[PDB]
Amino acid sequence: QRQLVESGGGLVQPGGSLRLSCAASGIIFKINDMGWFRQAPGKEREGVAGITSGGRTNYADSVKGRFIISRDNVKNTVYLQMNSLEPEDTAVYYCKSDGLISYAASQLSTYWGKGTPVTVSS
Amino acid sequence: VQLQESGGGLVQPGGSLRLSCAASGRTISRYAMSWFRQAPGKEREFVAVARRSGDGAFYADSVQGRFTVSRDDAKNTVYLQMNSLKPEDTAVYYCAIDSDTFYSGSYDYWGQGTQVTVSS
Amino acid sequence: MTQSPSSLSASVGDRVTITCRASQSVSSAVAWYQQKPGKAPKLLIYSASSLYSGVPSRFSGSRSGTDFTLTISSLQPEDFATYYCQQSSSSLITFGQGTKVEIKRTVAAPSVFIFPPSDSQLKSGTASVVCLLNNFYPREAKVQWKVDNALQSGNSQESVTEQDSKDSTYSLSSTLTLSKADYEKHKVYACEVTHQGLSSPVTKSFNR
Amino acid sequence: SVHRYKKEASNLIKLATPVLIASVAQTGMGFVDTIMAGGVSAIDMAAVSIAASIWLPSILFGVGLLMALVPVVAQLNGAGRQHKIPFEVHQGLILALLVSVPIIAVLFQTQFIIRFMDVEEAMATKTVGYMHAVIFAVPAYLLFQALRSFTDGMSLTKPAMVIGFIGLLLNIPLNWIFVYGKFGAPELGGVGCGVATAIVYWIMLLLLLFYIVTSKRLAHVKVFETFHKPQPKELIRLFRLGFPVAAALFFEVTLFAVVALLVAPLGSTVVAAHQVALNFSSLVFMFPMSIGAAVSIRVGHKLGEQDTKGAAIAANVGLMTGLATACITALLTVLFREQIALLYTENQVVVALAMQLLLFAAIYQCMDAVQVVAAGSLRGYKDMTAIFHRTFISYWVLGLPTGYILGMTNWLQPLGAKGFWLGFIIGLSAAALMLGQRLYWLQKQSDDVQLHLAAK
Amino acid sequence: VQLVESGGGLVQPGGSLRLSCAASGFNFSYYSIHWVRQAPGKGLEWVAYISSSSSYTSYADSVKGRFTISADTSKNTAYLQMNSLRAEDTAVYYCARGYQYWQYHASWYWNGGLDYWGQGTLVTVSSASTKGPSVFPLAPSSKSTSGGTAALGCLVKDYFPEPVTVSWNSGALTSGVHTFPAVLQSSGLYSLSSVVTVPSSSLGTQTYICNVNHKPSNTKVDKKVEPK
Ligand SMILES: COc1cccc2c1C(=O)c1c(O)c3c(c(O)c1C2=O)C[C@@](O)(C(=O)CO)C[C@@H]3O[C@H]1C[C@H](N)[C@H](O)[C@H](C)O1
Repeated sequence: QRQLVESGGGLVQPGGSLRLSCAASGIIFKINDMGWFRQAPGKEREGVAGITSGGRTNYADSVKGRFIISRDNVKNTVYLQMNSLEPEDTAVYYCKSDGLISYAASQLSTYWGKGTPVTVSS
Repeated sequence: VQLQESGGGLVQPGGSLRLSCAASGRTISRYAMSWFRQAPGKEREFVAVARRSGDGAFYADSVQGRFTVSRDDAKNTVYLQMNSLKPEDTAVYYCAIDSDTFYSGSYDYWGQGTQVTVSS
Repeated sequence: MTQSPSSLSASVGDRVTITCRASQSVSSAVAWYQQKPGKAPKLLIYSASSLYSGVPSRFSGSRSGTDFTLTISSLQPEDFATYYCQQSSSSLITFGQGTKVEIKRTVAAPSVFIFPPSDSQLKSGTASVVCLLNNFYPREAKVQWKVDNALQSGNSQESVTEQDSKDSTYSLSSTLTLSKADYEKHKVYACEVTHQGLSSPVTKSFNR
Repeated sequence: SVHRYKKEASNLIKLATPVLIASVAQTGMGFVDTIMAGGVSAIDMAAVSIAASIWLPSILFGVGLLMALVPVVAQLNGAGRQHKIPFEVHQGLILALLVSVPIIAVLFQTQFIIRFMDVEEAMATKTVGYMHAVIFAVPAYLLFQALRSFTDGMSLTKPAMVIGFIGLLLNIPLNWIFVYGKFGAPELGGVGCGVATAIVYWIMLLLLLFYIVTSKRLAHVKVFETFHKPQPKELIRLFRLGFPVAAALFFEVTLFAVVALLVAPLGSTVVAAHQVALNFSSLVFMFPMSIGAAVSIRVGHKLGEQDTKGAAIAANVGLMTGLATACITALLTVLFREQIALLYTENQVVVALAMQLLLFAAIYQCMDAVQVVAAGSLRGYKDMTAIFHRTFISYWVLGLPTGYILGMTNWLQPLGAKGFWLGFIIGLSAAALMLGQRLYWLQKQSDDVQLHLAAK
Repeated sequence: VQLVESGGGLVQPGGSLRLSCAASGFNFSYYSIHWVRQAPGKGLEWVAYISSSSSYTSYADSVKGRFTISADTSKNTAYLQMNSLRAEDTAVYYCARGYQYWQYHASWYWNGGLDYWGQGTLVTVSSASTKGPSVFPLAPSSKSTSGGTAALGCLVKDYFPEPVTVSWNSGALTSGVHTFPAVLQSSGLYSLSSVVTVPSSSLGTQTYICNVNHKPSNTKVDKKVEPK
């Protein structure tokens, strides 16, 4: 809503490439780890990719070799590059960020995003 | 507002024919058009109907398949292609125009008719 | 919105197409729903091109120009229901007028029967006269009432039955209600029916 | 007038600055573990944060228990005995060895504790790994604490500073080697911080043993030459002198844990500001706890010389220095209350709530120096048990109820966490009144029972 | 995943009613609940939607100010309270599930839709007490296409509210029997008809019995329909 703002989406022909971005404010973002979750109608919310504070990529099972997550720390953004998109990828993508609220807290806090629609078809 | 039939006459069994209707004074774009037949010394029965564009055409049980109807709003003319003609079809064919928008059935104007006779 | 083909007389194994015209320059993709005659509606198409998981591959969506079309490549005897298109306007969801498919069949002329009010109804004080039409297929028909050649209006009410599963035909009936005084004042009651399968309107009349 | 007050103040600024440096090194040792595991994941940062939250209260028990050993060796060295110090030091080492066992068992029960706080399985396994790594560090830490108690008692606070600092600067490379799997060491990951803390604690213990052996300054005591055999009579004696000053250090931490529990229903943007303010107040408390330890050493030494008036003067100059530094650090909190709240977090709502709570934290810091310095002052007088009575009945009986009454209830418009902080003020005050009136009675009692109790 | 509705029944005009929709099998905080009303013989219409909280909530213009929708997340329920009803609100209400931020995501290339629905509860507003039917004959005459086929009927009038069921010869006749849907008269009562195209050879010289059942009055009305 306010912490995380997603950007990107639109009508992508099959086999096309898209680059979603997620801008974070109010988050330290140097110690918070990020992820992307799709949710198509009829199905349930599921993970697509996730990156930790050290840049470790944890792509899903049927996402390998097609999606690449990147992250910037000078400007707080998390990029998700989608390649060879197929009509099964149409969904609303949510940017999720979990990590400590401050340097004095113990339990991590989680913030979701509004989500950006992505429709793939002719 | 006049209807004139054309095409028909005498034809051999198993032949092919095409009837046409000419309409003057009105536009058939907004209305539907149907064809009926009447045998000599008999009654007038339904043959076929063609509705507005995108609504399809409906045919009677007796003459299903062998008959087809098409419209032409540019020429204000309805055409009827008849194949596998039989002597029983010998009758005067009359065109009619359903002017009701909801197709409730008007047939407010008919044509003079055209005699189609089949005999070897 | 504007589902123009509100009735489709489609056969079995044929390709069909219906269109929803968004009657406003509002950006919202149309979602297509299907409702069977009596139960809850099901979702067929979302985003005007996608395919909901579970529906057959026959259903397809498209957006030609500013309208949204739905197509069915082959029409199995299962896809005989009504279809709606949903759009969004700022914060209000709008459905369509509705589109119902119909089994194509040869046109049949209805048979008309007339039933005068029975003597048992006279004691109550109100008399109902009914005329029914049976075994016709278009769904359209006109029924009119004439008492002593006077055309009544606002006093009759008509009902029509759903299509049958043996010959896919129809039937309807119209009832006219009159008090005893008005019934006794008049002489002749007639019900006339006009139809596309009829060369001329047919009237059934009776004198009390 | 000054007279001896300036002389005692200068001798107290020294012998207490090294203690401050040692304490900042000790806190930085855990800070580095947290801020260096955050470069691997957030799971590994939360794990080494929860494990630290469970590790501090457990080890504080033994750390407090050895603060009875501190003024014992202070008193002997002051009088001129300096020949029964080795026996007491050896017995204290054995006492640390013994007290390590219950703490090790309690930390071994970590997996059960992290079920009653809704910790996911990954964080739980990482926390358990960290705890099972630092269990090996526990005995070395307690032995180093006893050894530094010996050196501190002889008014030598310099070595523990250096060995402290060398520890911190050696945690940076050793963490890196184990967390990232360099130089042939395994890629432990976030768990590697614990296995580096264990190594650094053993290294610090070895270095402090080396300094005591050679020294050339402590060579006169000859601590590690006789190897006195254990004696249960003395071992019990030195446990009854240290248990009261460990119960208080346990109960303070438990009080703040309970307050964290009670303020949780007030929301999630209020608890964050609460813990930001509390964490800053913890370091500002590191400031006057160093003064109190030095005052305990000085009053222990002066009672050894049988100088009652000198002991009183040392206590009073400590209670004045604590108040002065408390005022200085309270004004800097009131001025830079926004920059400090922006170092911790970036949520502006949290920085506003914590900018409001860091205004009560200033009065809190002013009272939690008259409390701590006074507690340390009479601890040199061997008045351990008194502390445990007056501190407890002022903390738990006052602060927690008046915090709930002035906070989540209205039996007095309910105030938010600014009511719990007001209860904290209400408790710390009158803690600094009971502990301040016990000292006044002690400083004016018969001039003989003071020395006799000073030997108790 | 499943949705179940409740409430309905009979209400006097100007009264009030409450409908509850209970959802089981998902996280109620990730979706929004919509209410869709279908009048008898009409099309689907949208009534009101609520997200997880009261921050997001919308109503149609036709029912703005009358209805009010709320949600209880503890038991996963959505309540639609209707008050000051009118005679045109008698309908069937369906509970549907959609995306939470459907307005934010709405665009020219995206429309999530409504995935799962409910059975739907019937709520009718009426101003008449429950009454049994008044069966009446609709027999043919000597001029009802006699000699070929003939039609004979059974009329039902002035019943409320349960569907009056009909049968012929206690279920022994089903060839060519039509039962038209109920028609709501101007008086508030319902009318219905049944017809059979039985052969016209003295109607087979067999007695024809029209049996009528109305559950609230538990009346097995029996009418021997005979040629006048
Ligand atoms: C002389 O006693 C000590 C000697 C050596 C180390 C220690 C202490 C000590 O007392 C101590 C603490 O009292 C506290 C803590 C602590 O680490 C120590 C030592 O390490 C941690 C604490 O701040 C937290 O809950 C946050 O982690 C709670 C508590 O501080 C409470 C009470 C304090 N009086 C102070 O007011 C602080 C702001 O909150």
